[PDB]
Amino acid sequence: AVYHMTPPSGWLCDPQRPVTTHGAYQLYYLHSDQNNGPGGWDHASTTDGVAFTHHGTVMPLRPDFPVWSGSAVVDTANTAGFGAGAVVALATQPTDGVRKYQEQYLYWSTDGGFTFTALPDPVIVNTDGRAATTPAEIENAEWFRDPKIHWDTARGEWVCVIGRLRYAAFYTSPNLRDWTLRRNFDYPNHALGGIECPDLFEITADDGTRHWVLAASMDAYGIGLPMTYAYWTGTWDGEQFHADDLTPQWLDWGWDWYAAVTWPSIDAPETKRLAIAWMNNWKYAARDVPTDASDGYNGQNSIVRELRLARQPGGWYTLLSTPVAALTNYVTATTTLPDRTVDGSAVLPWNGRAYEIELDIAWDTATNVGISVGRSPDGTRHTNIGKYGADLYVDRGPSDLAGYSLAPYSRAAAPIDPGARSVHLRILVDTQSVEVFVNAGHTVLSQQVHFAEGDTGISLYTDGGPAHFTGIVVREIGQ
Repeated sequence: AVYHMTPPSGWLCDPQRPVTTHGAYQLYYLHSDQNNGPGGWDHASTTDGVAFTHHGTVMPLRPDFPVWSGSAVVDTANTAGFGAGAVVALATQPTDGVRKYQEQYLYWSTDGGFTFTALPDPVIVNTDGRAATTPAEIENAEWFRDPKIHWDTARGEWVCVIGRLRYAAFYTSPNLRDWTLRRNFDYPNHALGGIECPDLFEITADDGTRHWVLAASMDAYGIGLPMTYAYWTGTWDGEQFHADDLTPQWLDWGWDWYAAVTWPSIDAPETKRLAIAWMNNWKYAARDVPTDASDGYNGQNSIVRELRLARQPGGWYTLLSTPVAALTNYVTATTTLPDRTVDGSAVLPWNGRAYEIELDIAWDTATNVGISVGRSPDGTRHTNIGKYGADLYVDRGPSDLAGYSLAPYSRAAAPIDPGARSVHLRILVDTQSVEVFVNAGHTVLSQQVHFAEGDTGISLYTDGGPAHFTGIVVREIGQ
């Protein structure tokens, strides 16, 4: 991966909310020496959100006691008592290696998040886990993970969201040590997924309005929806969360954008947030990847994106995504290509593996229009990105690699007005991925793709009529 974070070695997993210390973002992420084996928290830092420096394990694996996802924050006011500015983190661990006993342990750092000390006793106990007898009780107790911390400015206290089976629990606290159970949050459609790696934050929209956002990673494949990150705008009164609408919105429509986490940006903390996710899916996450045998590692995170909340007609709010701005500093070359009209297909006189391409497509009668990325000269391999009916799709099927097929999860799709007769696309291509930002960023599709060394071409295609391809710009990304 040219411009995507990858662990120096081993198996990569869930990222954790980054903290802002020593003039940089300290990102933490789950790591294991074996693909999908026991693991802990590894530490990495970045000053621009694109390039990372790895620092190794921070919250280690221990005999029958892995460390799972949670969140970290900096206790600026020393409310916890571990020192002003201390970095505090809560992470789920299976006490005694028992699943139904999974609970929240607190770890802290007084060196800016580079070394942590563990707090022996869980700060939030899975009590019902001990009382679980029936298969149902046991299932419930076995889903009490991923605490996400947040400082409630209005109430002046800490609020914590924890993932549960098809619902989310909340706790308040004045010092990160003593928590008080609050009202759970339920949603009507359980075929949606059951709250894993929940997120909780406040953000100001473009109209100056303040809003709360509750989100989590889901798995709505069954009802034709994404297995990514869904969110509910609303409020937190300090005891319960009220969603403006019970049907959540989605942040990504591709296959690989799981366990996403968000954090405040330094230059505009309340207005602009950053986000990163694990470019993987559990349908195949555990399997072997090309990079396993060539560099002894499995997994990469997505490009870091910038988030902003925009008002919509009717007085409701939605998020917009865009590649982190700093990515532009890694552009080593800019190639523009003549506008052109194509009816059927055409190959572009350009080749590369790590770049960013932007373009506009306009058509009339054409029923299908698109661009093929990662095209091999033999013409057999390529990932297609185009517009069909009411779909802005990304099909990696023709890019399935022998011995590492992603089938049957090939065609991803985001909604787009069926009446649209033109679209703008910004596509990020790297050696093991393709990320698509459609138009102004309301829809994004992130997907892992096992490209072969020779998959370097780009081609244009249409069906049912000619299309006008304009504003073609290709910026190659280096390091």
